[PDB]
Amino acid sequence: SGRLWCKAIFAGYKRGLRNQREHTALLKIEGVYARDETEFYLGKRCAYVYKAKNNTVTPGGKPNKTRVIWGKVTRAHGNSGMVRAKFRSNLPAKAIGHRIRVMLYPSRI
Amino acid sequence: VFRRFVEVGRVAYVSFGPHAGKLVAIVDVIDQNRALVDGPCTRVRRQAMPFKCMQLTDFILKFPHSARQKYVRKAWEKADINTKWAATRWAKKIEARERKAKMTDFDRYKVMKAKKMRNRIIKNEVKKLQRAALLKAS
Amino acid sequence: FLKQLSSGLLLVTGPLSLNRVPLRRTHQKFVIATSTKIDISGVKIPKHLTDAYFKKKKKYEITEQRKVDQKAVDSQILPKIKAVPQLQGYLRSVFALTNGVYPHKLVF
Amino acid sequence: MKASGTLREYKVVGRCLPTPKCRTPPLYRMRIFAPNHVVAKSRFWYFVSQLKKMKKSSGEIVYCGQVFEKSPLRVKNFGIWLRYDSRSGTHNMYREYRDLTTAGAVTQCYRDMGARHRARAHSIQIMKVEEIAASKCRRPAVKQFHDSKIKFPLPHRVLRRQHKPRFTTKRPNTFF
Amino acid sequence: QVLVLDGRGHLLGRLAAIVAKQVLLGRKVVVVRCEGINISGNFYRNKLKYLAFLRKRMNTNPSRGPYHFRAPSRIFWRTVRGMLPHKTKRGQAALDRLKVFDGIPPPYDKKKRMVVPAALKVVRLKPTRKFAYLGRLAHEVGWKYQAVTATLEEKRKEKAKIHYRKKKQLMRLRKQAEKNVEKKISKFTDVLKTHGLLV
RNA sequence: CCUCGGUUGGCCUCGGAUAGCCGGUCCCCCGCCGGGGUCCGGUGCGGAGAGCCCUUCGUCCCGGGAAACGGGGCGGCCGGAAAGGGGGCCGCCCUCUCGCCCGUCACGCACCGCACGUUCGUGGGGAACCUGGCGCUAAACCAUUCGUAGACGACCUGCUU
RNA sequence: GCCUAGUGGGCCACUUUUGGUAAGCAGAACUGGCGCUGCGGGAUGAACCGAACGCCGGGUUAAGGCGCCCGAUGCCGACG
RNA sequence: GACGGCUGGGAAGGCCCCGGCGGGGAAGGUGGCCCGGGGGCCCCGGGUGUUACAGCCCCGCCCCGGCAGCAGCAGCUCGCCGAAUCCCGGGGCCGAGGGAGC
Ligand SMILES: [Mg+2]
Ligand SMILES: [Mg+2]
Ligand SMILES: [Mg+2]
Ligand SMILES: [Mg+2]
Ligand SMILES: [Mg+2]
Ligand SMILES: [Mg+2]
Ligand SMILES: [Mg+2]
Ligand SMILES: [Mg+2]
Ligand SMILES: [Mg+2]
Repeated sequence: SGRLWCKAIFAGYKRGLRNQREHTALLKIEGVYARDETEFYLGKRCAYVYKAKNNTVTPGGKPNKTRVIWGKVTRAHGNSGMVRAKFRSNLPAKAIGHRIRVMLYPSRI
Repeated sequence: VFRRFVEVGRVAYVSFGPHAGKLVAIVDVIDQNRALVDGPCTRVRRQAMPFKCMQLTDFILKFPHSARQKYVRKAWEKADINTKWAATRWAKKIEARERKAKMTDFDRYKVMKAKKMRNRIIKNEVKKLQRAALLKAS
Repeated sequence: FLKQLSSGLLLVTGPLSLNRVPLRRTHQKFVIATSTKIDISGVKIPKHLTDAYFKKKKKYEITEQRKVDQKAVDSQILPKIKAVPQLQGYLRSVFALTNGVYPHKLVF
Repeated sequence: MKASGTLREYKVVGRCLPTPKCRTPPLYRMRIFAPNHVVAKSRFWYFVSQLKKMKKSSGEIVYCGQVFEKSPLRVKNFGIWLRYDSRSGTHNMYREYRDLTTAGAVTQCYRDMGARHRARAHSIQIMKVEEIAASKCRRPAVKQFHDSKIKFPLPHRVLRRQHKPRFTTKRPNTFF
Repeated sequence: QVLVLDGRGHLLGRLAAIVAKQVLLGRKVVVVRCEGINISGNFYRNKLKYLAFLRKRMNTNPSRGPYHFRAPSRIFWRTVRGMLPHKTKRGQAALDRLKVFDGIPPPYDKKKRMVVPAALKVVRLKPTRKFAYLGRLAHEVGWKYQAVTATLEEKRKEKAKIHYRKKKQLMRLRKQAEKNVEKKISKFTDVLKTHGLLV
């Protein structure tokens, strides 16, 4: 009945200064501001949910406009709780700053 | 007006570092920003500890500025700081933070239901007192 | 949770009189294991409640056998639930994330 | 030397290689404050090559061991006699410190010289470090802690953990 | 959804760095009371810094040259813009997520304002170092609405005191209500005390 | 019906000081309940943003607790301009004793392990058809003219008491 | 061992070094570079620092860095 | 998570003046005593001085005194390690090859 995903922000690609590697995304999870707190989320699955114009099929449902790039968390990034995630398709750069749902179910506990 | 002074015998509360959550006795000061401390009853070895990580408490032991750990423990167990520290509101609002940290999901559900009641029972009598003020202000 | 099945799937029921969750399989990597527990040592799980029993067959109706097995496990596990207070309502509730409540901070 | 981390004091004992002229050479002991024993042995060969006509090739080191403090729980005053090169000239100094370890005192001296005089560890030579009693100290920043009933507050407690919420409602208290 | 920050007592660049990072991470930010922002250094030093800013103009067409805004809101806005990559679409959207104000306007005066301790003057400056006021600097360089902002701010503060006195009356009524009903809430207070939500 | 998409509970608010604060209090001293001296507590802020509020699987029986002064809803008064209050309150001819907690009692698509679920959402924008009421029946520009104006546009003027 | 193209304008830097007041000047020695060569870093950049390159995935580094632009200290970093 | 080696065959430290019996010492001088003033006997100043109504430092063995323990149960007072070293768990990436025979 309620929300089951953590909120994260597509902060950008894995990058140096002048070379960005689009295949790896940098997530900022709400509530994670240290690298010690990142250990829960490593390996968890992450979803970029977005709507488009033409309908696509929904698993266990009728076709609607929502579309998903699936991914999962690979490792932490830096001391301040930012995280590296890898998605099936590289995330569109229009999603930078926008929301990624971090699911709870590669459960380890 | 300062009340907490770094002096020989003040119990300090260690905020961070490896001995956080514990109580030390300030045995001597070394320089501007470091003191030889010693916790002989809270399991802290006698060591240099910076001032920025200790938080001063309202408890002052009396021992000399070079007396050893056993005289420090004599003063500590004569003043019974293990129970007087626990009797303060400081340690109670430390352990309340610990209990809210150790809350389980069933604990959070029971807290949610009990608070759900307590807020409504207070909230009806708050408005009852409010209109008992307006009906008696005229 | 009651018993691990032979394929590693978790045989489970939070009772149909509380959850509308029947005798059913779940997966351990897709469930969260909270540290609240009921002693089910005296609970006779039927021996035929296996993965061959729980496998999808091929327009779905509960069979009479599946109707009576849920009763045969509920009539035993429910007095153990109702002997610890507020757990029936706890199971009736669902888990949800709200503002400020973070999963790396919440201990279950 | 790059004065990395807490220094350690080493007793380094060395000698020449025994020639047919000198069948057993005299043995020289030096206290070296160094990050580790490799740097300690290198500074030993620096100082012995400066004092005697002895090189690493013509000599050997028979001992190199870390010398632990006999009272690391006791607050002591330390007198350090210093030789260093500025940008113009070389100066003798004497400085005073307060610590529990003489290695902590020497590394405090090295960072203090780097602060006050912009002098790096390669230009600084320790000559003598001695634990001095409190009556024989010459520096008032050390001597002001020579009080039995010493008493000071911590006046303006700056908020560390500046990013624990990063966005709080309540402005902080700095009085405690 | 909006991060509303009281600009009083903050340092300009520290607050602007944190605000720039938040509007890049996609959070709408409203910084109210921008005349209360402090700048480190003495006032004459800061005044001549903005006077050196004013001396810069396009020599052939100053109407095309650099726009020296005088309001403290727009000066803080310009610092965040200089901290943002404003010549790209992500930068322009980041800037458009940010609102800046002088005083505390009617959308945000009935709202709680956040404070950033990592940007505060009392935390980030030694108490003996001299600071400056953005409102005074702004007024002395050409902002005209300092006095009327001050009058509207005291008009807002005198109503905020009314709201505060009523809130205190409600909370003392809350405390009398707890001591009234402490017989029929005692079996529910113990739950909140054993799980550490009260004492 | 298209289309634009983001989002997935709210915080409805002292002023501020930081070598100091916060809340109560009268036996006081001043003011139009507001302020200060006195006293009492609190202060690693628990009259805590390390916070607060809400907290939802739903329905059926019967019991206890809490409520009864309550819950839901038509006629009046206060409250707002810096970018204006959708709130509190007065009664009404209505209805219920349900809502919240602890229990008794069973029920429901139990869809047979699986993903975009769950909101803000009668969202914004766009056209269109229904379907009832209250209404309202205009200017701009050209053309003509003027010369306070003018390269041309533009500008300033007039054209049925 | 034969045949053999291109080249026979060079330039820069540590150290040595001649003329010149000096020069992003003119002239030598040694070695390494640039030319012939992208890449990380020095904001920018023929030559500096790191390092030389098939097309990719994971990991790790060098030199540089880690308020925000802009990846990285959002360490309750140390001493001045 | 557990084990072990080495060192000054760790240094310090812990317990039994609370190690025993002696001998001294001085100060960042404790009791006392004297002076001075600040309160309702107490506290803070200044002086004297050697244990007393705190402590510190230097047969110390009266079998390295006797015990714990030992590079120390935090998940920190200071190391170098591992033939004197092993167990357990988690996250990520990948599955090249395709007649090995018995
Ligand atoms: Mg030349
Ligand atoms: Mg030339
Ligand atoms: Mg060429
Ligand atoms: Mg080549
Ligand atoms: Mg190259
Ligand atoms: Mg440069
Ligand atoms: Mg080089
Ligand atoms: Mg790679
Ligand atoms: Mg940089």
